[PDB]
Amino acid sequence: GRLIYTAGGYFRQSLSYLEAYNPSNGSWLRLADLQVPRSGLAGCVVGGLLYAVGGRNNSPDGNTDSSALDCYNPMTNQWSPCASMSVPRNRIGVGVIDGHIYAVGGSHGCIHHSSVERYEPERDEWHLVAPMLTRRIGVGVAVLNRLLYAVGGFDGTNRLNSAECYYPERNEWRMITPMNTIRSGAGVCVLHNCIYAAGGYDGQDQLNSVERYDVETETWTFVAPMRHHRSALGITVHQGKIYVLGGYDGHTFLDSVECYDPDSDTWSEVTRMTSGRSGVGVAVTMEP
Ligand SMILES: O=C(O)CN(c1cccc(-n2ncc(C(=O)O)c2C2CC2)c1)S(=O)(=O)c1ccccc1
Repeated sequence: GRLIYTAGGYFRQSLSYLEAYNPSNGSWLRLADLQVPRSGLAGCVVGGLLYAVGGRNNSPDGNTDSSALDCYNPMTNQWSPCASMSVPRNRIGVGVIDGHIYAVGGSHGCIHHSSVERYEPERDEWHLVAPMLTRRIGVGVAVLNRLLYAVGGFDGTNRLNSAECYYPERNEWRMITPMNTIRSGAGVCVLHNCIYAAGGYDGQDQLNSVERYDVETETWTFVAPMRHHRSALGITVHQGKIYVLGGYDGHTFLDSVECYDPDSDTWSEVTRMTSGRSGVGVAVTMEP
């Protein structure tokens, strides 16, 4: 569609913001708040509807991991609850295949999930599928050619450079080539025939480097780095360019939004969020 939606996130506490950015004119709209604050969620779109999945509500009076699935309709500017997942999943990743939402990994307290489940909007039902070979929280998830990829994360002991791919007709996960960088809390997306991994935390520093996996060659190659180091960033694709939103650079919760042009291999700053934040969910759909 036409707008980049950012939902939730964190600054001092988990946030309820829903704000939509219009690349064609630089404007930001503040829309209906989430019913429950959440950071560490993921966003996706199915059938023009925006979905917010998992996360946690970190507040002064609690830390509650979320199993929730909530649906925002831009025509109504209203959120509606959907069926909840089998388990809470903070620091989640999600991907959409053939109209179904895959929820991957994430945490529930000290439980680091390898489990994966699939939502069918037409039935308002979740079902578990085969689990990953690795437990992954802060996991980047992307879909390319109707295969599901889980990239990096944290397994409960180590941050990971490993990645793996889910083959739905076989209900099976297989490792792919590992990245050249350990990345947890990175932004992962697909552009053309490559899976991009931008930023994240490597155990020592937040990262500005960006690398992409070419599914034809099975190799990871670095591209131009972002202007800002960032972990727990939001990421999406809009008209053939990658947009990264917010995150944490080790000093500040960023309001910076950067845009990658793959033809020129350059990043530029395109706008600022209305306030700095990390751990947002991001997706693109029609204006409301
Ligand atoms: O949930 C939480 O603990 C916090 N948030 C969050 C959200 C998504 C992913 C990750 N994440 N997962 C594994 C690692 C890992 O350090 O290896 C991480 C972090 C990002 C590198 C965490 S946050 O509120 O947005 C937030 C982010 C940064 C600073 C303060 C708060």
